[PDB]
Amino acid sequence: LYQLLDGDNTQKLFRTYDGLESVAQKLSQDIASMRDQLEVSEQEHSLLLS
Amino acid sequence: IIQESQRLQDSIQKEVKHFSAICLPALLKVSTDGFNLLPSRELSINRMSNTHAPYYGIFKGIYESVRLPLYKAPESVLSHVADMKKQLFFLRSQLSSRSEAI
Amino acid sequence: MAQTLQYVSSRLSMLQIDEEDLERNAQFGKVLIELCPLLGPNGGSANLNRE
Amino acid sequence: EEEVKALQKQKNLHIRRRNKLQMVESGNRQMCLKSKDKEEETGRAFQEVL
Amino acid sequence: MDEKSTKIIMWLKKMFGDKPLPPYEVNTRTMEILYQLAEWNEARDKDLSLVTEDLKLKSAEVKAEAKYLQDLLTEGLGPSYTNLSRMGNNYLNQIVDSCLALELKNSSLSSYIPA
Amino acid sequence: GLQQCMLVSECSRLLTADSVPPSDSTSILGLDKQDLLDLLPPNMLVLWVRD
Amino acid sequence: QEQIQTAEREIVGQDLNCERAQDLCRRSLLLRAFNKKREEECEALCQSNKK
Repeated sequence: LYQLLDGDNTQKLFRTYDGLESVAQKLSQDIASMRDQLEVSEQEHSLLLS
Repeated sequence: IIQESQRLQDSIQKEVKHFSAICLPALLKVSTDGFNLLPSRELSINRMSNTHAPYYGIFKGIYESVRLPLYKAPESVLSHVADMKKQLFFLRSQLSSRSEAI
Repeated sequence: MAQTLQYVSSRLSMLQIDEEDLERNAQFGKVLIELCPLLGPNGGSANLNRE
Repeated sequence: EEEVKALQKQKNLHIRRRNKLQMVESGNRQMCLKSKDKEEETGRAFQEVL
Repeated sequence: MDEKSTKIIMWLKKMFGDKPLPPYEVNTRTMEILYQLAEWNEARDKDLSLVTEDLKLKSAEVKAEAKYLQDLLTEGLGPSYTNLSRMGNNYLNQIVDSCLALELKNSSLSSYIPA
Repeated sequence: GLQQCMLVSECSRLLTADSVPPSDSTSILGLDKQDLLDLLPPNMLVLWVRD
Repeated sequence: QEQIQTAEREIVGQDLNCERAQDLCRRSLLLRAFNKKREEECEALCQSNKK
């Protein structure tokens, strides 16, 4: 689950459970932030069209 | 006789006090490969779903973070996170397309 | 060409492919059609999807 | 008008399911109050064994 | 440019195996599309491999727990719990198949109702 | 009768390291599966509960 | 839908109280078996003291 979330990129000698929850929260925030950026891009495109 | 009698003094009350501190589910052993008896509490299905596991509070925070409902199968967790990563990659492509079109 | 684009976009929905990209690169369009059965509908390898 | 009909049907379904959940919850809460009396009875039987 | 080109040629060799690589028009745009496809496939194949190996582990754990529950019910209730009527066994199968369709943790109303 | 049969079978499984040879396994409270079988209802009551 | 999710949380909270009552029943059965075994050992020591 940690490998699925953070990839192989972090050579963290120790994986923690707080670290697992943090990377899970980050995936959820990255999806939310990309939806918000897409919605801003839709508004900009709608304003250009108008 | 005095020495061995002193060892056995309050024996029942010593054992009962130690027994009171034990987690009964930790005694329940299961065999996955026929040879290795593991405590049922060490099975990943139970660590992730059992309300009496010490890790239950941590896996609850992970499920809320990934928006996985608590009624779902614990084996569905990695497949759900893999589909969330697929969704993130799709939204990245979509934003790149739309920014190039603008 | 439109049918080729529609087939590739249905199986590889993550690929931004324009109709101009296939018109200028007709042999590249054949490579994408040959890749479409080797890639599952999810972008993962067809063998890994069977397993 | 189809959407209003669909939402009316969904509203009626949620009203019925909520009433059922409240019946289950009320039955369960009455079972749980009695299961607390049971936890006190078994807690007394456990003190008797001690 | 040379690193992306080597990664694409390596990936295409891995995907086509012993099939001869079809000739194609090698330009900036076709190499960019193939590079994105190769990165996406490598990432997806890693994620799929991790899921497949966890499903193998979970299959062994669920089998171990199934045996525990079967033997517990056999010791407590005797072989009587397996001797259900044709309708009792149809009702049992419908609860099981409904809970499998919904991917439930267990057969409780607390899991079925939210799902 | 049903509650007692289930409790004895559950507790019997908490004591049984079924695969460890009997000479070397310290049991909890020094209890064996036999010590719990004595707390089971009369065999007539067990058969009647099962039926 | 908020009313439904609130009542669903209350149902899941009740399942947790039933497992505690069962843990007390298992402990009380094991401690009864233990008391019986310690009465038998006490009866053996009483016979040795009479001698």
